[PDB]
Amino acid sequence: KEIPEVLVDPRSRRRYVRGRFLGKGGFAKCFEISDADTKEVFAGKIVPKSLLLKPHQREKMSMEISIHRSLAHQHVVGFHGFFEDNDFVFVVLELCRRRSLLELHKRRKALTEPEARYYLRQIVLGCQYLHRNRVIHRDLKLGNLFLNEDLEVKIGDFGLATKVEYDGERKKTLCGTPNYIAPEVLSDAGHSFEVDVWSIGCIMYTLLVGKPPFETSCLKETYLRIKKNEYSIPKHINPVAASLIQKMLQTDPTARPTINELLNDEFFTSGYIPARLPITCLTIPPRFSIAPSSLDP
Amino acid sequence: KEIPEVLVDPRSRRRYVRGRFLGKGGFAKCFEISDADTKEVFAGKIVPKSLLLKPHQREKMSMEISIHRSLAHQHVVGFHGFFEDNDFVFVVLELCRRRSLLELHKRRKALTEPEARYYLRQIVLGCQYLHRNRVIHRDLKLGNLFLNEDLEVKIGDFGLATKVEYDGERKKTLCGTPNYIAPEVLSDAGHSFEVDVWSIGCIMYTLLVGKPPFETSCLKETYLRIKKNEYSIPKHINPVAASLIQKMLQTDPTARPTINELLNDEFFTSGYIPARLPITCLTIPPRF
Ligand SMILES: CCN1C(=O)C(/C=N/c2ccnc(N(C)C3CCN(C)CC3)c2)=[SH]C/1=C(/C#N)C(=O)NCC(F)(F)F
Ligand SMILES: CCN1C(=O)C(/C=N/c2ccnc(N(C)C3CCN(C)CC3)c2)=[SH]C/1=C(/C#N)C(=O)NCC(F)(F)F
Ligand SMILES: [Cl-]
Repeated sequence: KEIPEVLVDPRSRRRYVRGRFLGKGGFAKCFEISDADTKEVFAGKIVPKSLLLKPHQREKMSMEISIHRSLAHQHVVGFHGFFEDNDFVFVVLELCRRRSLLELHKRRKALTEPEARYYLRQIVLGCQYLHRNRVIHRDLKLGNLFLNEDLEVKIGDFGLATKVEYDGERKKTLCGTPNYIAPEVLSDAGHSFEVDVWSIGCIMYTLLVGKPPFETSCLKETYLRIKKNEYSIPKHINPVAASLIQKMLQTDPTARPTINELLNDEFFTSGYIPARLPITCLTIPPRFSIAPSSLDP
Repeated sequence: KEIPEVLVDPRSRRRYVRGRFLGKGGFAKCFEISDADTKEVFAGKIVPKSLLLKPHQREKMSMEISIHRSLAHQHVVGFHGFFEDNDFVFVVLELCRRRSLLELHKRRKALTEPEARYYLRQIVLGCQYLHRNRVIHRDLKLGNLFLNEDLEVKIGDFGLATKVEYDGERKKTLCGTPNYIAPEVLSDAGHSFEVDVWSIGCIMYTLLVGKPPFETSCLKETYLRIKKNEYSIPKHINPVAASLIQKMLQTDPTARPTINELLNDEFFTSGYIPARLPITCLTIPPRF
């Protein structure tokens, strides 16, 4: 079933011209799209209804839209609306012209500590906004941490996200497999907000070390390592960073920092955070003083 | 830890007394040092191994030394040897007692055309030697164009330099951000020898105009201007100089002069090149 060259909203009468193909994942494909009248450019997520027949997939797509449309934050992908033809669901999102932390990681490998700190602070602020609105994302990974023109982080892909109905509620059901499986998800013990802190721990490790903490060549060994909390931080990682990784990557979810305590860690409060990163940082390491000072042009 | 007052080579048994502090950049500090027996004076580059733990920094330091120690040219900083303690790497270099073209530019701003020509010829001869030995410097800037007692140019800081392994190899990986970002570096398209001609174009512009070609108050606008080749040569620049700048500052690396063609431009062949510059030219415009 071919995807229309022009997307028409049956209700609001708005129409979009399908531009550049941006990427695909699971049931979904994503394109650059532009309004006819305003000429404003967005990201168009496009899902065939042929893949939404299995009732677990209908509820997945439904839940993503329900959660995402309720969110508005500087560090969360803007949600502009959704509509549907007889063959497709169309979701209009904020375009992020600098791809994702996944492409950055593939190109650069290990970032400098100030770059890691710059991105992680924004990831933490976004997740703090989610948790305050009782949303667990449950699938934070480099691939759904998008970058706009100015290299601001935008959290997207709410496909596994869930709303906590009361503070204290633990969930078991997932409609898919998260990239970073927290130990309480692997063990099916019930999970809450702490799974997001686990994934941010995995992300922090990956950005600073240049490889994932647990991932091996085979899933059996990966999952045994997560179960037994078997990972190693290289000697070259600065003690304060190493310390914060150890706090987040603990088997006991209750021993992990809350998202509010994460933001207040010595890593963030006492580490150099650049106000901006130059665009060259997508491809080449920037240069920083041993201890930078705001008392210098 | 603290830096030793005397530097001892464990192998060659040579020993150096740490003199005046000359300057620092990134992980490195530089001092004036003197031999015990000859009393010959050198520049001592001194890097803590504490900063070389990250394996990308170890290989950076390693590659700089590997490339630099293979070079010997009158317009390249002399490399006299290296050794290491348990806490430090020590590199013994040719001393350049008159700092760099950066300090000259800050004091003088726009140079006279014959001064610009004098420095650029030496920069081009140095780079011609590098390219012939399959070395791309990739970070030529006023700050690593050092001046000796006689204001002869010495190219140093091979920290971003790479050796071309085979004919038509294009490079992508840089272990740092060059001062002058060539458009093929910004776009991550792959680069070779032509990035050095781009940087020499930017240097020529800066020396003659007194400001950099692309640099603005915000890096976003600077990088958009490099991408779109947006720069302006003031009317007061002599046409032959203006023409040579335009040849070097082209988006297409293949459209730029090679380092060998650079030397043969009318700018060099038909312009007055002083045999030497008097020491006053560090602070006041000379008479010609
Ligand atoms: C947040 C909205 N969003 C974007 O803004 C995206 C933009 N990605 C970019 C940005 C700039 N360039 C590229 N390219 C790959 C270019 C292709 C042409 N080429 C010559 C240069 C690169 C891709 S992807 C996206 C998604 C979302 N949500 C999303 O991919 N979601 C997962 C899915 F699709 F599986 F559902
Ligand atoms: C080529 C060898 N070499 C020198 O010969 C250098 C000599 N610089 C001079 C000559 C004469 N006077 C002065 N000063 C006036 C001083 C400036 C500062 N200030 C506080 C005291 C005095 C500094 S610096 C150098 C370097 C090299 N290589 C180098 O700076 N490399 C980059 C680095 F270090 F960051 F790694
Ligand atoms: Cl992992």
